[PDB]
Amino acid sequence: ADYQTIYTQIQARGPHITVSGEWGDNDRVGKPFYSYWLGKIGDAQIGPIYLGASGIAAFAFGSTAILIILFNMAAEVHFDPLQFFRQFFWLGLYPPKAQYGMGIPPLHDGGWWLMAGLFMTLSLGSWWIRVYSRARALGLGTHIAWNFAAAIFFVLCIGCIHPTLVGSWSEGVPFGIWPHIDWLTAFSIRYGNFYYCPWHGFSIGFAYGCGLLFAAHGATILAVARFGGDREIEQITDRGTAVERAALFWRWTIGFNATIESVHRWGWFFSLMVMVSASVGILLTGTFVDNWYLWCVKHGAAPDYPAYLPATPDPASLPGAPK
Amino acid sequence: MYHGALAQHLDIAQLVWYAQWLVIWTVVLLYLRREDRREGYPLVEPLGLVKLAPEDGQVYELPYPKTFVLPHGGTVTVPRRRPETRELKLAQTDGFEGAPLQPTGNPLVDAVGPASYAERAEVVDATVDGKAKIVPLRVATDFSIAEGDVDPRGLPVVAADGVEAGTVTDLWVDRSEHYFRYLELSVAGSARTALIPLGFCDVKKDKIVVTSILSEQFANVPRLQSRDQITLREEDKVSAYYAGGLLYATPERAESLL
Amino acid sequence: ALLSFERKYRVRGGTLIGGDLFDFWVGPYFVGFFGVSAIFFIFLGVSLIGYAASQGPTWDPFAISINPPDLKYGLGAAPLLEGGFWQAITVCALGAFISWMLREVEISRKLGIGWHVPLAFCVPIFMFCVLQVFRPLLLGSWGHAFPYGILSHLDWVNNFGYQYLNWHYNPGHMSSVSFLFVNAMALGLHGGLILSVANPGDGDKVKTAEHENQYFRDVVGYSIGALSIHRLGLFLASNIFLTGAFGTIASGPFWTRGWPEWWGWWLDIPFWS
Amino acid sequence: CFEPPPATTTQTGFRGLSMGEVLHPATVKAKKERDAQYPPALAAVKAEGPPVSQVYKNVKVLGNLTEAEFLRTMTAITEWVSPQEGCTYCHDENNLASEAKYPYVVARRMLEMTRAINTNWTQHVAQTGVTCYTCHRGTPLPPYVRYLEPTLPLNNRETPTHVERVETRSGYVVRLAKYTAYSALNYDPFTMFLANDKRQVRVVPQTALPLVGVSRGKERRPLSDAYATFALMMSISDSLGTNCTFCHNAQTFESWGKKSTPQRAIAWWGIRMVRDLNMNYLAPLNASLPASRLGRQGEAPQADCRTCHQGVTKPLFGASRLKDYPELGPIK
Ligand code: BCB
Ligand code: BCB
Ligand code: BCB
Ligand code: BCB
Ligand SMILES: C/C=C1/c2cc3[nH]c4c(c3C)C(=O)[C@H](C(=O)OC)c4c3nc(cc4[nH]c(cc(n2)[C@@H]1C)c(C(C)=O)c4C)[C@@H](C)[C@@H]3CCC(=O)OC/C=C(\C)CCC[C@H](C)CCC[C@H](C)CCCC(C)C
Ligand SMILES: C/C=C1/c2cc3[nH]c4c(c3C)C(=O)[C@H](C(=O)OC)c4c3nc(cc4[nH]c(cc(n2)[C@@H]1C)c(C(C)=O)c4C)[C@@H](C)[C@@H]3CCC(=O)OC/C=C(\C)CCC[C@H](C)CCC[C@H](C)CCCC(C)C
Ligand code: HEM
Ligand code: HEM
Ligand code: HEM
Ligand code: HEM
Ligand SMILES: CC(C)=CCC/C(C)=C/C=C/C(C)=C/C=C/C(C)=C/C=C\C=C(C)\C=C\C=C(/C)CC/C=C(\C)CCCC(C)C
Ligand SMILES: COC1=C(OC)C(=O)C(C/C=C(\C)CCC=C(C)C)=C(C)C1=O
Ligand SMILES: [Fe+2]
Repeated sequence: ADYQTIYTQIQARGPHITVSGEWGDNDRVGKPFYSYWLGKIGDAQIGPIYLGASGIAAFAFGSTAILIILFNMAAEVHFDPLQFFRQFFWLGLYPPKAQYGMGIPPLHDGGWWLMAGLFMTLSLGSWWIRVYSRARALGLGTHIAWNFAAAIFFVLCIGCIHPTLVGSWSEGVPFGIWPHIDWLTAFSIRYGNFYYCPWHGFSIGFAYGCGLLFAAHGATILAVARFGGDREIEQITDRGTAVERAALFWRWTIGFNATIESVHRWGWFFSLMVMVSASVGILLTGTFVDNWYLWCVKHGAAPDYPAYLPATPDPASLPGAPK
Repeated sequence: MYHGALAQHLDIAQLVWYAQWLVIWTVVLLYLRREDRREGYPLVEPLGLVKLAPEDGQVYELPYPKTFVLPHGGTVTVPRRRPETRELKLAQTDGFEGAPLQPTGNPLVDAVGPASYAERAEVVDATVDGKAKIVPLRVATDFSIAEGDVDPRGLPVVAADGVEAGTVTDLWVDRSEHYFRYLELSVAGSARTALIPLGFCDVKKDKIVVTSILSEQFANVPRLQSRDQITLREEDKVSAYYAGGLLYATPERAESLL
Repeated sequence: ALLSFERKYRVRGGTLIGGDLFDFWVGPYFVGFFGVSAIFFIFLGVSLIGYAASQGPTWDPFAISINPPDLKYGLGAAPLLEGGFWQAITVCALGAFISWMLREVEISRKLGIGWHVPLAFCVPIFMFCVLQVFRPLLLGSWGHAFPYGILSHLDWVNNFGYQYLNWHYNPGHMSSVSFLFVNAMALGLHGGLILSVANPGDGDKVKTAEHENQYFRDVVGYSIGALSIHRLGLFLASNIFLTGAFGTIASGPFWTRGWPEWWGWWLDIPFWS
Repeated sequence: CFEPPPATTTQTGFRGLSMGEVLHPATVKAKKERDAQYPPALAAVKAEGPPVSQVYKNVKVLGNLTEAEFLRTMTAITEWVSPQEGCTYCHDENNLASEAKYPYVVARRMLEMTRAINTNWTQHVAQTGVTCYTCHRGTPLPPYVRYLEPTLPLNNRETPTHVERVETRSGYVVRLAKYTAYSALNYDPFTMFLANDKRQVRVVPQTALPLVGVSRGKERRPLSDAYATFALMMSISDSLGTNCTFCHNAQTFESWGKKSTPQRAIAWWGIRMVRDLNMNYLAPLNASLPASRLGRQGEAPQADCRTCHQGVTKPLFGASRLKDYPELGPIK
């Protein structure tokens, strides 16, 4: 067996290295230290970490959102500390229960939620700049920043843009562990079953597809760690037996194959599209489609099944039904 | 009236579904599938007595060449014609195109099958600052074994056939990633060292156990040109040698397990 | 027909069973014994699917559905049209899945590489079994499994979920989802990093292993390293099902109430009730 | 925190849709046994003689009964509601026609309500009918009632912890969660839906595309209506000890016909029945009850799905005394 693919048998210790940025080198704060147990399944050195303006900004806005949320949650168990720790998951910070339209809601009915919502956004923006800048400082392409951008956009979509598109803040995602979860059902229910939204189908496809792809990629690279498959950059500029063998595994199995670079593109594409497909799905919901199941029905896509228990008329529609 | 309705029965989301599909196949076929062809193309085959055409499909499926400008100097352009020129000791076992090749000599040394290497650069891999990357700890003196792990220097290496085959002399570290990649051993009864990639080693407290090959076959492990340096292509020869053991170390190994 | 580097690898040997009999390629495909079996079940399974689909009322692809038997048929054999087809197609699926798996082992053996891919492929097969075989066994009828249809299998997922009131509070599901989301994020991160180092833009030099490490150390204070992100990726991926398997198995054989209520074990500690 | 095999399962939809009930057999056995405490019918008496309208002084509702019949009913009424208390819970010990004690006049209104359900709400209660036992279960205060606030424990025969006490503001989210099957849904479906007929339970659109003029801005129902409807359904499910697929094919919650079971139509009538009981019988009783009965807003305790069903899809597993005590309806 190759135990190296399971864990690092003999860890190497050596001097801390620093690749110099086009700026910010003096913002790397902290002394590297080394975990021996971490060393067994990853690199042993934790820290240093770059500080920097964008990052500090992100930290500051993010922490303000958290204070707004935690403070409203704390109010909900009436500032009882033990009931706070007990009911945490159930605690939430909500949007307009009431229809204010796009009216700025009172602090008590969604005011605080738009606040936290706003600061969280600035937090995501600041962080994005950090993620984009660090690449440029280090002389790298910006592929990560752009994959991140799609993810943030998706949040914006369920957070702001959809609620704005239909004209109601009431539709936004609450903050809280069970609350943001309950929203998923409320939103699905209101819009006629998200299983029947084509773009939810695409998203899941790409999501499952990432599981498929990272299992197959990760496993492919462990399978050729013996030949230095893990050194992907140099297998790109100078193809070696690692990626030849990896490529042939996949050719002999499925009939076609990637290269060691292009598979990271398929990977990147599939990740990106989870969020991109999701965003379209949301932009279409409310704006142009009210009932996704009914929409499918309209277009002929829906399965239908026999009654098993007898078919039940709507009592409401009975002649001489109450209301 | 409805938000979204375009016409007779056409609505927005319905058009977007078609657009979505289109975008996905464009990117997949016209882009991703061509990026998949920067290595190993054009496909090779036998040939014909008379043939004087570019073969359109071989132009169509390829991407435009891209050029990497390499960190310490040079360029690589892909796709390019990397032909396999070097001769192979294999014989076709049947007449039909799909049939496997058989080695005609010793596949371990002839480097065929599992024992093949890529025609990698005869260049020493380099750290970011320009030094040699994979070097023995005799050379990488600022590196050490983490406290708690076995120091394998001194231990015997025990081949698949149970026989002690040498003594670990050194570990080669990757000073770009801080990670051991080979053991160096004094081959028993030869006046030589062998490297062996750490994935082929079972590191015990009292012995390193190497299952790929029998004690005899360490003899013909690929040789390095320098002693404190290893090229990208040498790494491939050394590694491939033991990978070849897994199929070829003994006669049984190429045949069905069950 | 051959990649430019391919001929030197196409050697005999590596088979699990069969030996030289099926040791050969059709086109790019390695065949082998299990290539032979894989194709037999695919053919079987697909023929069944067509015959079944023809007996039913639709040839619209989204609408076609081949469903398991009623609960009353228990774990017995059901009339072909009342879930008999479904039972057949399921044996065919398993045969194909597992043959696909073993065929990968023979290709791995021949290439002298780790068996990791066939191994990793066992996880999705395992989850197929939990849903279609194990859980229906524990509950006592084949009727609990999911139907074979593009859209109809979503209606089963839907109803199964709401059988337990809110499936989102299922702790096995929570773990599963988390792994789904982390994995998608990591694959984006990993693809992006490699592309960014190999493709910096303009005429910049391709960067290095030490840049990969530096970038994440800056961004998040840690870099797991090149071999180890592939290990992590396989782990996060596999734990999508390995943890999910539990939440699925538990619903019915081991918990019959809504999933929210399960959390009572926390909420209802008497110290704070 | 888990329940061992086997599970009892039923099918409520076409095969392969995963619709049906999922019962733990011990829990079902436990409710079975509790509902088994339903006292048997008192042996029938013969209608000898004069309607008690002649015979007695202050009989309004049951005046058509002969004496033995009437007292038969009074004995039953006593074993259902106030067994531990005997006749005098409602009667002046020395004057049977005395309305002195409130249980009297409440019992009088309850005899009217009980005849109402059995005569006018046959769409729901059918030929099973209800009796005083259905709600009361042998105690004057029925075990499962609803105020205009959430309260705990749901069975009021259990005595609260501090936090459960409605006065404890930090126990609210729990009071509410435990009313909606442990969800965090920040709504009380009782006061929203069941106390009256002000709100509309249906929230899902019945057109594929958004109708122009109901789909933007303040024209729109807020999304919070979807959480309320969901909460009402968590509540109903737990009230009946069942799951959604007892009533819906989750493919389309909003459709009927093949997409709904018979039990959903019945439940529709139950919603209607419950609102009626609440608006026209139970809520008025705040006029007639001690302050000790009334909630923090001065409301009388009222009925939801639980009050009768108490965690069973049919109350007392379908037991009836309707043939045995026709006084109680259906009133021809
Ligand atoms: C417990 C939950 C489950 C679930 C939940 C689920 C949801 C909620 C959704 C899907 C979706 C999809 N599912 Mg289902 N699913 C599918 C297949 C499918 C696809 C129709 C589609 C896209 C999936 C994807 O791209 O993954 C990644 C894999 C990739 C990218 C590689 C390509 C695979 C290829 C697209 C598969 C196509 C299969 C064809 C139907 C062929 C069928 C056999 C033919 C040859 C006879 C299979 C084959 C199986 C089996 C055998 O286990 C399965 C099991 C399950 N799905 C579970 C029961 N699935 C999505 C959909 O759009 O539904 C229609 C979606 O919304
Ligand atoms: C009953 C309800 C249902 C539902 C409702 C639902 C909704 C309402 C939505 C989805 C959506 C999606 N669903 Mg569906 N769903 C899914 C899977 C999925 C995803 C593929 C996709 C969401 C994309 C995502 O990754 O978000 C997770 C990723 C996120 C949230 C991005 C985060 C990025 C961000 C930058 C990170 C920031 C972190 C910071 C630390 C911030 C912290 C700051 C502090 C201050 C707070 C599966 C696989 C199934 C199955 C198997 O049943 C299913 C069933 C159902 N879903 C039910 C039918 N689903 C979405 C969609 O695709 O719409 C079409 C959508 O909106
Ligand atoms: C449309 C669908 C939605 C959805 C659906 C959803 C479901 C259905 C479920 C969750 C779940 C969860 N969600 Mg929700 N979600 C959450 C957050 C959460 C968590 C409470 C939990 C698990 C998170 C996770 O594993 O992600 C992945 C985690 C990541 C990517 C971790 C990042 C790792 C990292 C790179 C390591 C960093 C290194 C260190 C900093 C190093 C330190 C050393 C230094 C300092 C020197 C956030 C913060 C947000 C947004 C966008 O702000 C969000 C949006 C949404 N969720 C959408 C509304 N969510 C699960 C749950 O538990 O529900 C209760 C669950 O079941
Ligand atoms: C209303 C009901 C809901 C529901 C009900 C549900 C159920 C009932 C189950 C899940 C499960 C799962 N859900 Mg939930 N879910 C999920 C995500 C997920 C997955 C992580 C997880 C595993 C899926 C699976 O089993 O695939 C299975 C996929 C398989 C078996 C694929 C097999 C592939 C096979 C090996 C090969 C197939 C080959 C093809 C035929 C080949 C075709 C050849 C062609 C291409 C050439 C999210 C992220 C969300 C959101 C955002 O809300 C969500 C919402 C919901 N889930 C709803 C609340 N979910 C499962 C779980 O584990 O939860 C505990 C589960 O059982
Ligand atoms: C399909 C692809 C996807 C995708 C992609 C990508 N995702 C990325 C990137 C890409 C490519 C990045 O490059 C970026 C990153 O950097 O990675 C290293 C990132 C990220 N994805 C995160 C979370 C995540 N991704 C999710 C989903 C998807 N991602 C989808 C699936 C989910 C889901 C699943 O729920 C989650 C939860 C974060 C880890 C990270 C942002 C951090 C942030 O935005 O900073 C925001 C900053 C703050 C909140 C600062 C405040 C924090 C402190 C501790 C608060 C302390 C307060 C206290 C009260 C007081 C303290 C006082 C003090 C003095 C002591
Ligand atoms: C946690 C890790 C995961 C993971 C991992 C890995 N995944 C792998 C590998 C690894 C590592 C491979 O090595 C192997 C491969 O070769 O990759 C290219 C593979 C593969 N993953 C496929 C599909 C896929 N992976 C999914 C999920 C995950 N993968 C999870 C996420 C999903 C989901 C989520 O729905 C799908 C649909 C195939 C493309 C491929 C098998 C080909 C096959 O088996 O050929 C043999 C079979 C056929 C060509 C057809 C057989 C038809 C039968 C007889 C009749 C059909 C019946 C069927 C039940 C009907 C369904 C109808 C209805 C539901 C619609
Ligand atoms: C216990 C077995 C019991 C007896 C005995 C009893 C008797 C009784 C009689 C004879 C009357 C008629 C007296 C008159 O002239 O008005 C009567 C009327 C009513 N009762 Fe009674 N009663 C017994 C028990 C109970 C209990 C436990 C209650 C309260 C729940 C109750 C109530 C009433 C009511 C109301 C009436 C009038 C009924 C009407 O038709 O208007 N009784 N009782
Ligand atoms: C059946 C004919 C019947 C009788 C009799 C009866 C009596 C009754 C009394 C005596 C009270 C007052 C109790 C008190 O001490 O305050 C009372 C109160 C309530 N009831 Fe009742 N009841 C009869 C029937 C029914 C039925 C069928 C239901 C449920 C649909 C029901 C419910 C209630 C509720 C709620 C109250 C209010 C709270 C309270 O005062 O305890 N009863 N009932
Ligand atoms: C189980 C937790 C559950 C869910 C989810 C659910 C949802 C639901 C929705 C979305 C509606 C709205 C339909 C529309 O907008 O047209 C709805 C309506 C009704 N339900 Fe339901 N339902 C769940 C569970 C149950 C159960 C267990 C039953 C039957 C006892 C039931 C019944 C009904 C009825 C009746 C309605 C209509 C309400 C009215 O017309 O006033 N549901 N449900
Ligand atoms: C509260 C709005 C409520 C719901 C919901 C509800 C539902 C319901 C169903 C689904 C049935 C049918 C079950 C079946 O298997 O067919 C059913 C039956 C009866 N109900 Fe009910 N019910 C609700 C409320 C109430 C209330 C408040 C009472 C008691 C006054 C009550 C009573 C009954 C009775 C009796 C039946 C049984 C009829 C039978 O055929 O046995 N319900 N309910
Ligand atoms: C103000 C006006 C007029 C215009 C601007 C509109 C605007 C831009 C609004 C934005 C709204 C947005 C972005 C809303 C989005 C909300 C979403 C998607 C929220 C979803 C999930 C939230 C969840 C799960 C989290 C809730 C909070 C908690 C769990 C507590 C947080 C606790 C911590 C993070 C602990 C940190 C501890 C540390 C040591 C790691
Ligand atoms: C060769 O490629 C890669 C590495 O080698 C240098 C990494 O070190 C990392 C960074 C790994 C981190 C920050 C681990 C934390 C956890 C998660 C889930 C992202 C990534 C993404 C990568 O792709
Ligand atoms: Fe990689």
